[PDB]
Amino acid sequence: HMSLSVAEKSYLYDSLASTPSIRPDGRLPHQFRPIEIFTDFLPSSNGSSRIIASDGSECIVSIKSKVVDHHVENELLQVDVDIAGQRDDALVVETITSLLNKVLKSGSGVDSSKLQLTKKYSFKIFVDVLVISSHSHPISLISFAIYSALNSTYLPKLISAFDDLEVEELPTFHDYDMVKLDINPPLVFILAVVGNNMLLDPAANESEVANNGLIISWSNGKITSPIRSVALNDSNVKSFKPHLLKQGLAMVEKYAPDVVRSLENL
Amino acid sequence: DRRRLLGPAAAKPMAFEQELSLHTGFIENCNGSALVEARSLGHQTSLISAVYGPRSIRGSFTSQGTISIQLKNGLLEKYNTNELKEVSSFLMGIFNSVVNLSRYPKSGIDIFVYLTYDKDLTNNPSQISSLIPHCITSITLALADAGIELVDMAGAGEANGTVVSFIKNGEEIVGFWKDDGDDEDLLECLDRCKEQYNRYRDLMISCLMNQET
Amino acid sequence: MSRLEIYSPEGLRLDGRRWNELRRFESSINTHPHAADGSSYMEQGNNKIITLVKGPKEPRLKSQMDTSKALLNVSVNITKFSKFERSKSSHKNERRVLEIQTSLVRMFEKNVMLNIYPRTVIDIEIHVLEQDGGIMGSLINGITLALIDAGISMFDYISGISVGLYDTTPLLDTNSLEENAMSTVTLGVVGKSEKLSLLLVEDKIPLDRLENVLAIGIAGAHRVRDLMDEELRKHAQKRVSNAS
Amino acid sequence: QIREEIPSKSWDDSVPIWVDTSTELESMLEDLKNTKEIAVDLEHHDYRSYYGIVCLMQISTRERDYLVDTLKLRENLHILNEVFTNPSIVKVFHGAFMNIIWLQRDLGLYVVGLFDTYHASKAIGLPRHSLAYLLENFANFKTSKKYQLADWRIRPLSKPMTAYARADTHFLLNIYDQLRNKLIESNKLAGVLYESRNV
Amino acid sequence: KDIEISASESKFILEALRQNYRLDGRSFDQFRDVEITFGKEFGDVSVKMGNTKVHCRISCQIAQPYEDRPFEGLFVISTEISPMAGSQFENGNITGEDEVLCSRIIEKSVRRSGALDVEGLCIVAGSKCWAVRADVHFLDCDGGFIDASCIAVMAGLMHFKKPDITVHGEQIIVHPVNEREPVPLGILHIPICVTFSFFNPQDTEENIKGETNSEISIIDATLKEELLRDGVLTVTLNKNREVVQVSKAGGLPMDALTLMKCCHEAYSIIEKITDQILQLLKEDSEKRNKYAAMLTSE
Amino acid sequence: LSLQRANVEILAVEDKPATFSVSQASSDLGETFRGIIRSQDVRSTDRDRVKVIECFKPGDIVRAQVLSLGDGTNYYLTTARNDLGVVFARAANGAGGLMYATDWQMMTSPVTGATEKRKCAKP
Amino acid sequence: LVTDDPIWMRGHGTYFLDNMTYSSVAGTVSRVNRLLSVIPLKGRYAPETGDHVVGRIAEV
Amino acid sequence: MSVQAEIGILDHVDGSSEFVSQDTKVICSVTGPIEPKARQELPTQLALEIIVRPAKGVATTREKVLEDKLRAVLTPLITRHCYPRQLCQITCQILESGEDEAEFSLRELSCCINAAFLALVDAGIALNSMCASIPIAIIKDTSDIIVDPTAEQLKISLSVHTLALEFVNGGKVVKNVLLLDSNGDFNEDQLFSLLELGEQKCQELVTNIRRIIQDNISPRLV
Amino acid sequence: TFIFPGDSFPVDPTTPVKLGPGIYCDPNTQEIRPVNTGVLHVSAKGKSGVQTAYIDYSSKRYIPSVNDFVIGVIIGTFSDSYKVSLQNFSSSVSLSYMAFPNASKKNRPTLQVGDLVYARVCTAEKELEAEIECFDSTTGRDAGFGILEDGMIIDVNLNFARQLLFNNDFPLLKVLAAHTKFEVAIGLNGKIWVKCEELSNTLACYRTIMECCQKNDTAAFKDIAKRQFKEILTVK
RNA sequence: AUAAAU
Repeated sequence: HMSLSVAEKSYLYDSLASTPSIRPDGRLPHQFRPIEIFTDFLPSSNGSSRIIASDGSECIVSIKSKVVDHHVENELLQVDVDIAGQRDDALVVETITSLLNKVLKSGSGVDSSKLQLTKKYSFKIFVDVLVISSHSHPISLISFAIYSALNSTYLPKLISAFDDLEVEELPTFHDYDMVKLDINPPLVFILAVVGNNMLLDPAANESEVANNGLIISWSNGKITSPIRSVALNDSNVKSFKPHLLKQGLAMVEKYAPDVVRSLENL
Repeated sequence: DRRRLLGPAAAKPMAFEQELSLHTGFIENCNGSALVEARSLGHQTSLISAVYGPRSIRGSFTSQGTISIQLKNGLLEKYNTNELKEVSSFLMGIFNSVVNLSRYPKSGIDIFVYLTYDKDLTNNPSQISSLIPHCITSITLALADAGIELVDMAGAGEANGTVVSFIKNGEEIVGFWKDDGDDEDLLECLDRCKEQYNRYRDLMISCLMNQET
Repeated sequence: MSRLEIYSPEGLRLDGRRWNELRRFESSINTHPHAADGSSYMEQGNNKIITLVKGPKEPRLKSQMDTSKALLNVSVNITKFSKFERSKSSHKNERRVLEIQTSLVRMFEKNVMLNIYPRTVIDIEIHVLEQDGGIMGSLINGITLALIDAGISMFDYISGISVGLYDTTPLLDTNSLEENAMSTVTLGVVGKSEKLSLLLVEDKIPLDRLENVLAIGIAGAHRVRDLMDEELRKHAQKRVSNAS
Repeated sequence: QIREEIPSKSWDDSVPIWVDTSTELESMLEDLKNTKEIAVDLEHHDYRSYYGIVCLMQISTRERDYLVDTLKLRENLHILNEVFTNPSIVKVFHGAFMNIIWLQRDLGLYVVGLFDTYHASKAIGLPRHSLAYLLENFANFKTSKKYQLADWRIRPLSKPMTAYARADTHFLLNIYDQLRNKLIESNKLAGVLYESRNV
Repeated sequence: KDIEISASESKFILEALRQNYRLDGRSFDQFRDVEITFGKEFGDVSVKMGNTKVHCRISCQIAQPYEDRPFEGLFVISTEISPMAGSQFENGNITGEDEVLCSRIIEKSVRRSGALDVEGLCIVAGSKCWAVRADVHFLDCDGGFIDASCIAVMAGLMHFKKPDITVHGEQIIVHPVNEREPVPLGILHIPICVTFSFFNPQDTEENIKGETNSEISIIDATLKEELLRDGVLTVTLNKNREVVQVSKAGGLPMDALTLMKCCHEAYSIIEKITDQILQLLKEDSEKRNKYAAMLTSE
Repeated sequence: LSLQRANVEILAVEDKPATFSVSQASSDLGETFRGIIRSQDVRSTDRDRVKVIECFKPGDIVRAQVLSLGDGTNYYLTTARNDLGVVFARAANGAGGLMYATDWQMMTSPVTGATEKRKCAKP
Repeated sequence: LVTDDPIWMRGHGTYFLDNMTYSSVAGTVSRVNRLLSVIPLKGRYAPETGDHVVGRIAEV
Repeated sequence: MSVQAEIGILDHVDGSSEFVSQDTKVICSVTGPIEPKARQELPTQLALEIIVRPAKGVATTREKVLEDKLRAVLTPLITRHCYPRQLCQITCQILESGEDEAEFSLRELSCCINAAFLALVDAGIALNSMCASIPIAIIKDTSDIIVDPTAEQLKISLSVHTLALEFVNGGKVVKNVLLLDSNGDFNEDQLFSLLELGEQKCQELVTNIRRIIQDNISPRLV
Repeated sequence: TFIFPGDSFPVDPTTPVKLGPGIYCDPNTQEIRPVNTGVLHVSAKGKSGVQTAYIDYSSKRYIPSVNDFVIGVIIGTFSDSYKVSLQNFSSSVSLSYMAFPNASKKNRPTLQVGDLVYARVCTAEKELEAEIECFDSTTGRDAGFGILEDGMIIDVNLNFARQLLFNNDFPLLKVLAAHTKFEVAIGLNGKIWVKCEELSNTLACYRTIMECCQKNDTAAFKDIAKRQFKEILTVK
């Protein structure tokens, strides 16, 4: 996104590619920038969140539910990604959409048992993402918002019996009463590769000079798929040694619980 | 639809040892082309890669080249359009390190990869991950056949859903694709795909020598 | 299954309001400083609208450039989660939406001289987060606030209002249920005047009613206009206090 | 404030007043003291002088036109500062950005209360900023080029020349009325006074 | 492509409107006479207003209703512009400002207003429904496209007949026009569209505060008058003493009193137009058979 | 063809020691390299006043030498020397028969007897 | 309405009709000499003649 | 061959016409030469924008074929080298099919060719020659060659044909065959018997066409 | 004797005929053949050896030719010339600034975009942008070409405009002079400029010329002016 | 040398 001159980029590379790596800001290779998160502001929805970054990057997530027959509806969690002033079709949109749907699959990184109502019916979860503004790869930004939203989601409570095979009662839900959606949303961390250094939460200027990048998912206190290498820019993309890949996975594996801990506060 | 002939809209669709074959330069419509066919067990994959470029962009001030990759469904409609865009983004993240961009200022290279077929057999009492190393093989051949300068030969392998692309004789990595499968397969997949890379590399080099001869 | 009425003999509506009550109004300026030159977050009832004004700035294509006036663009994003029932498809290409966008442009083309920013472009991006009747009127108020925040010159305020009609008497500021129950009139009012920028009637309306309905709307819009001035001035007082 | 436009005095109605004695100048001064606005112009010569010299000054009231020998009265003209820096008397110039400099240099004269019709013309967005254009369309008068390239130094000044010296200010106050009024109407008057103060 | 108009024309027409004069020699409240010609087939109607020529064609085919509305048939209105009406129009430009407006005015006047009984378009609930289509063809332009189209759509729908149907569950034999006569489509009301153009006097002197220059407003402006207008207003009225729809987006800001006056003036026009339209429907209905009385059963 | 200049498109480029290098591109898109021949670069004889209509013609093939790159839009082309000018051309913008180069400022057609004024080169 | 004195010269941020002078923006009323203007609370930066600015090339 | 045509019926177009054969009624309009879009520009010749609108519904791939065949006829007719880097918009609005459009497009194509030619004449665009088009069909039992067949005749046909010839020298010399679109299967003897009788009725049509052109246009001239 | 395209030509091949509108000389076969439909007009001078011809045909799309009087509208200004379009959807024409009386490289003309100008086409090539000049040498010492002020412009087919400019037997200018004073500019590009002292008279002239353009009748036109100037009275 | 490269 950001446009920089050849001189500025080289200086940034020198600052960040140094053996004692220094952020232009001054951050450490594992320090995130401060974010603000709002939740439960959309009463029309079952759950909602709004995340604001330090560079003005803003993302809004909404959670809606629908009763479906899990015998015909394979995917019980659908992620939808959007950006105002941006066409839906764009390569970045579909890629993030495809990626996010894999991160939150029914039988991969999500306890889909908590969505089951009866033998025959279950709750389909629609996770709608709206990226108002972003200056870098918003994959990690969206991930934090989806997490916050799914941890403050409330679904209707069933009243009728849960055996459609025999008695076959029509799904009825008691008025007013609702049950909080107990689930373990995964997180998606993005890393930047500048020389032999690995940075958590790459800034805009940092990503521009990066040699490569990593997209690493996180669930149940361990590294999980999808794991994707990603070109943060397209002018300075280079191959990387395998030890860097193992360094990145190790880096996430030790700093993720700290992030989750700061994120798990109700 | 006023663009194509979709037919009746009230109707419904139908409801019910590694071996390689390489051929390049069989299309006179573009600057470089490649055919890749792989058969393992009951599963086989045949795809065609077409390269158009490098062609000048009017008014372009870019000091380097610009690569665009798009995957298409030739016959069987299986893979989602959203997923095709994702792989395309992954593929471009690879060849932007492979292709010597400094050679083509104010220019752009368009890469079309037609997935005409893949055959899948599943027994009854990811998916596109297996095709990825073949797409990389096809593109690297089509680019080298077209005359595009490549810093190194790009190749990859698929091990338990974990795809990783290598250059500089497996010493470094230009791409990494992990979906599902199992944990703690880091060291194993890196070694198994490195063998597939070296195997795919030599056959790719021999391919150019054969057709070029 | 249920049934419901419109206006009871007790003068009460389906939601509890009487015939002449405005919903809860909350207004908010400078909500997205790092994303736009001007921004506003509107809460009119359950309606939630983000409005972003980007400009005046250089056009991205020299082909689309006017040397006499700025180019004004408006894109309304009605999100798939704006209603109770999530819409499967996108609403962007919908002829109903194109008319809305066109309508809003026509309205403000006569309200900003748009002769003092030549060779520039003003892009207005709108995101409707939640919808509950009178969304057109709320769209108007969101743009007016955001444009002012951007320091873009305009002749006067444009306030938008929603009108609901039952039998003899219309109901001020209609929600979705009332909108469903009865025909509504959407009014664009310029400043404190009697002049309408936008007159929108999409359903059948007795001809006797309109003169009186218009009278109610204009009076209500004046109250809305007064509130908006209070909303910004009050914020300024609050901001100054925060600074102190 | 918008006011009815006062036309220029009819041509041949009055002779231009030649000012080349201290006495005539003092009379002229007493006269300008009685105006609410005056129009001013100069002629400048730079071929037979290193920096240049101010050869003529033209001043018009609503009633009369003055032509001032700034050669003979070089050391006398400073007394006009009473009127030229009196802020309650508008001084109307067209294309005066250089003329402001030269008044200073040569005569020690300053202007407080300037209205420059060039900025007026620009702010209004007239197609052409040329001074003659105004004469051509409003005074029905045809401008003449040729004398200017010569030397205004020679005397006595030619009768044809006097119109050209006469022409420059004879018409300007009305043009000021018309431009002023439209600027007020157009919400652009404040801008022109700002530019005029910068000049 | 931008049309070129001389500064002299813009000054001439504007000054003429201040003198209550116009190029085609009309009044301010006067609407150009509308000529309606029916073709051989039902649903074929040609509307002409001065030089303005529009043609509408009504068609229908067996289709299945939406899941949401199992009792309602399908109805769509097409108004795609073409370079035939003038090179100012781009072929297929269905997103332009004027195009989308016109498309929305007609839709809110006929579709949304429920001028057509879509409930009577249902053959078997949730299974088979008639799908009525109104295709408007803008043959040439001399302004007043919206007014021409509304007349064209309504005259066509009231003209139109749909093959008689016998239904027994899921099997229906559509009787041909040879076998049995076709059935006319149901109408709830007859909406008429009026277009108003607003102008500015640009005059130095007004004689009185009490009586003033005010605002310029004419009815059904020509192509030359449509380019010079500062405001656009379209009000749709019927003979039922009610407002179908009214669309004013921006333009020259006007009082609520002025809009009412235009609305009341339009009502006198839509009355004359509706009766005239019915008359030409009556003349064409009796026109079709040379021997119909000899034909009759009842 | 314009009045003060004449813009073209680059097809092939002459090699060095005849052989040529053909640049393959779509002529119905605009991806082909465009070049502009100035009116002063038409001929060394009378550089000031040159009638462009009597020199080139839409569709005519012109052999030239590029003085400079210019901007991204137009290359700079000169036909000042003798071996440069219109090589292949037809009568009436290509409607008539083939024409050949005789005089440097005259092109004739030994088929229909038609003669059109062009800027011809030397074999 | 800011003032009703027709003597004023209306500057930026204002507009007028006969004697009445109104505000076009939200800001503070400014009076410099005879020039009445309203200084906005927000808006785009404005280039004055002689300013020292730093800029990044957009197009050539 | 009792066709009827009118010329110059549209106001906001350089040229227009309305051709009617039997039921089949087509109105055509022509604007040009005018400024072309960049993608339309031809360095040396005139660019043709050809549009065909159906009587019912919107334009589909069917009309895209009607546009293509109509292009093959109009292209060599127009002296295109007279208008380099220029555009000529040609729009055909079929008002009445005069045939089962679900089965045939014969009469609509011929009527579009005749109407387009007339519109080009009205617009005053350089034409190399004249042109006329007729629809022809063959019967299932009788196997007779019927020129200008009715809709009912088409239903019972074995083959359908569109013939458009290029005429010069006062409409007496066939310069070339612009378009022959034969769908069906054929015998040689029938083809030339068709061409012999077809040429006669075509020549009679031109004579009638010349009469119509002179009668309408002469009052305008001095 | 109406003439149609592809019509046989009586004249012998050896003897040349001067080109006229409607007449086309094939660049390939060198044959002279009519391409327009209308009345053939031929002028013969001297006992033997010279000829000229053209066809009067109904066309409304103007094509610039040398020495043709046209009325154009200047949409925009370039570096050294005005862009003026004679007709809508028609190629732009190049008007030189230096193509004015008392021209100089220091002072550009005061013509603004939207002004009407009377002009003559100097150089008009088929494959090159056409050019017009404000002053035409052929007419006289003074062209009488200057930008028009106010008035009203009228669309008219090329035939009607050509008859109005070159034919003195055309009663239109006479029947209009019998009703009011008026000045008129006539362009061969099918444009007619009319201006009177009062708008009602100019409007009346506009309506007459339009009907005359529509009517194309000598008898009708005299009456037409009668009913038009009459109708303005009551309308007043 | 009285206002130069939309």
